[PDB]
Amino acid sequence: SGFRKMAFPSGKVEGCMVQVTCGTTTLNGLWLDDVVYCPRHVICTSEDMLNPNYEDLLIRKSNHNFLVQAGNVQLRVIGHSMQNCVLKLKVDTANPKTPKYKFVRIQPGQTFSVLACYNGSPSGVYQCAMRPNFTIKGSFLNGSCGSVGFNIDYDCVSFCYMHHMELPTGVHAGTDLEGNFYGPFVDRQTAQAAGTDTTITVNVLAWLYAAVINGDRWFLNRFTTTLNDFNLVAMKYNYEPLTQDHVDILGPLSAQTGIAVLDMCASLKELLQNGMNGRTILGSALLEDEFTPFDVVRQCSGVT
Amino acid sequence: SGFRKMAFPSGKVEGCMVQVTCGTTTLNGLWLDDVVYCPRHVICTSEDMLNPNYEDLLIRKSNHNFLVQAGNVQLRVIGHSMQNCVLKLKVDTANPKTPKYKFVRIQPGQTFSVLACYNGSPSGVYQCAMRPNFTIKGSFLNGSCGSVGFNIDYDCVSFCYMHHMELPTGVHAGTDLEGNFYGPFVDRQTAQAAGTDTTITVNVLAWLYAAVINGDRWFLNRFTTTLNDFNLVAMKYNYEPLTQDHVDILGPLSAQTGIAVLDMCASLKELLQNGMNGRTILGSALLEDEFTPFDVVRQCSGVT
Ligand SMILES: Cc1ccncc1NC(=O)CN(C)S(=O)(=O)c1cccc2cccnc12
Ligand SMILES: Cc1ccncc1NC(=O)CN(C)S(=O)(=O)c1cccc2cccnc12
Repeated sequence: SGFRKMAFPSGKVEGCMVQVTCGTTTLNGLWLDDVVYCPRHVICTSEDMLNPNYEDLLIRKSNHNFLVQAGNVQLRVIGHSMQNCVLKLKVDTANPKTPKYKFVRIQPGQTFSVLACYNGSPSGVYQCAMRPNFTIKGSFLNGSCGSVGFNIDYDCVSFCYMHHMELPTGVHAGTDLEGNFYGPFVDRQTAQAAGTDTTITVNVLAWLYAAVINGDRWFLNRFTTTLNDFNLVAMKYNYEPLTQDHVDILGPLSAQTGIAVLDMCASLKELLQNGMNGRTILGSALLEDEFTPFDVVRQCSGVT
Repeated sequence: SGFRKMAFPSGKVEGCMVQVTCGTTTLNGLWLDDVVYCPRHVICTSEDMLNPNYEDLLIRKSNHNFLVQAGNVQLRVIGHSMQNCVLKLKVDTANPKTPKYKFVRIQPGQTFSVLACYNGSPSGVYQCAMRPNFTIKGSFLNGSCGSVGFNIDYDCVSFCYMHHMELPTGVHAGTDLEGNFYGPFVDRQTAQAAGTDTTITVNVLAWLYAAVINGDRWFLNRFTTTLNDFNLVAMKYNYEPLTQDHVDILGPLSAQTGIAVLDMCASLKELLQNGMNGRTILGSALLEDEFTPFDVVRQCSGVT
């Protein structure tokens, strides 16, 4: 029993973190096979952050200008290329600690773990979700760029995020490992305001199922609703619309608890309309939305 | 910017997790040097959980009865002994991945990371605090016993907790790595009710400092208080008494933000008396107490 915001074990990813320096800028790189992936803004000075022409800036850079250090040993850069907003630095040595891996682009509502790093060194690990406005609410300081987000399926690490920037509102933006930003964000210091940060309805329902499994049942009511009725309330509260795909995905949780998905929707509807009344659910006074139905099943079953 | 509940990178601890089986019971062990540490209840059957005589039960066990598996390879047990509530299984091979380590016994209010494991395999990592009633609010299922809590200081892992049990209220109890339980708990299935789970006042204040550093300032008021006045309110709300030692420990946060500790106490006092009014602090609708002043400085400065 107990339900915690849990990150994947980070060891497999720690074995991939390296430091990349270009001129005066130092950030993190991800070393998989003989390639080091890092944000392309490593080539920029803070003076040219307003409107960088990455292609032009890259022309002035050679392999020897990218300093890659894995622990206290230097890696030899034998090639460099830009793919969207990431640089791929080909090194002469394959990372001996390269785990089985995939590059995936996640959808909003999907959760992942972040290994926050500075100077190629891991500082901590936390669990995130890709927000519906394509930002992440992380914990990143200057030097953390190049830190990655990932999920693990037994021994295969699926890398889904690379940290690139902080927006003026303190929220974060980044790319997948092909260098494509999530959302409309760009690696420029310019007016980039995030859209509505709506609540991930399917994740809240999964977390309400976790609460029932762990003994927190006070919010369960005598009501039911329909997808259409629920969604009228969800729109009113800036919650994402719930679809039949979401209902189906909650099927195993519904089956384990014996609580129909639409009955849990009615419980959630009453929580939205009435509030918590000073009560808590799984030690929280707000409805948590950074647990997917897959995370709930995984944590409640002990998947290793 | 951003402030997250962050665990230490778990790699150094993943390299220590092993599976220990004695008869029909399987749990986790911690392999450091040529010793495997695990809860002594691995020798018990669920049938004798009410009143186990560990010394007598251990007499019927020999080295070959403890099956220790590190990955998919078996370790040879050449000795076994009981130290308080842990078994120390001497193996013939020193763990080649043994990090620099210490065994520490923490005080209530101190935080640590837990690497939840099943069958010697890591499933996830989360951050905990030793509660003032000596329980932890973890996430542990059957098979998770022997999972450890730790802190990391650069390259030295300080092991502070080993999971042993779940109380009927769904809270957790365990020992330090010398096998001494935190609090009055025993490794028996008996009436063991936890005391008052008071709030760790010094940690809440540290977290209010983190909120100010990260832009959440709405709760700052025009008031101050004294330690004695604050403590009258703290007792009323089941908050731990704040001492001059706590005030001193918050000195660096006070210095960085320019907000006197007693002024932050008055802000906290008003939050206790008035509530949040539907507002949030660092994405939370309740006052978080599982960040120490050291965790706040570490996360806000990027210690690796
Ligand atoms: C500070 C911080 C905190 C947390 N997470 C990410 C960051 N960094 C950033 O957001 C990066 N910026 C300072 S930036 O202005 O977006 C930028 C754009 C383009 C080229 C650049 C070259 C060098 C430095 N910056 C550049
Ligand atoms: C189930 C669970 C979930 C989360 N975290 C810890 C647990 N286990 C427990 O609490 C362990 N118990 C089932 S127990 O009753 O306290 C116990 C005491 C003594 C000897 C025993 C031998 C074998 C199994 N149990 C024994």
